Amino acid sequence: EVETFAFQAEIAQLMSLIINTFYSNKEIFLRELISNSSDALDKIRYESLTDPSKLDSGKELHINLIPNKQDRTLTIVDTGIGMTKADLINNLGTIAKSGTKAFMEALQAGADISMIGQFGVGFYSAYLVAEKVTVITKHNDDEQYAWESSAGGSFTVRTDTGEPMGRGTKVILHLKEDQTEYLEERRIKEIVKKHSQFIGYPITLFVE
Ligand SMILES: O=C(c1ccc(O)c(Sc2ccc3c(c2)OCCO3)c1)N1Cc2ccccc2C1
Repeated sequence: EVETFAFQAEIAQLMSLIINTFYSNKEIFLRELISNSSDALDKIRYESLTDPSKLDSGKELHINLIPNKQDRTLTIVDTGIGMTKADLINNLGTIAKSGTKAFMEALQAGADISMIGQFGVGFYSAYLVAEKVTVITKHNDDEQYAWESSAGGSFTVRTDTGEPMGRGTKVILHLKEDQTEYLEERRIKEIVKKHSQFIGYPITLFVE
């Protein structure tokens, strides 16, 4: 059973700008997603201090980068706090409306797309390199969900019957055909070293 939702108008406009604007410095998507993982890991660690049972779904706190040339996917997996259905369906888009307008206005004022994370909407930089983004996520006391969007104004949510994750978030980037450099070991390593050097969790770059 698949539910289809419309993006808020401001978010659809943001995704169209990210897809249509000429901007060569696309590699910033990876820093934004690793930062979101790091924040998610921070939060489950923080909450586990007053409720240790929140780590019953997994004590290890890490980030995995997994390229797959055959599927043309780059997957970023973390064991952070995960997202609820409400996070996916309504609540994150609500928060993102304010930051989106501010980011739009800053871009008109001379800001650069690489500043997107200062407005809380860095996730959408995934569309610099991906034609479709699939997000698998598991929050404690909620189901495992698959969120998915190829832009165009809509996204889907379904309960996910794939491999159980325990807890956390998996962002699957289905790369555009001219963006396969982000499947190369040397390129991913260069980007992580340049932009994600001080992340406070082990980042493992898988190879094939
Ligand atoms: O679970 C996550 C997570 C982890 C790694 C990521 O790259 C992303 S990207 C992303 C962002 C927004 C979305 C979306 C994907 O999909 C559809 C709805 O809104 C999210 N949390 C949870 C959590 C709690 C506190 C602070 C920061 C965070 C982040």
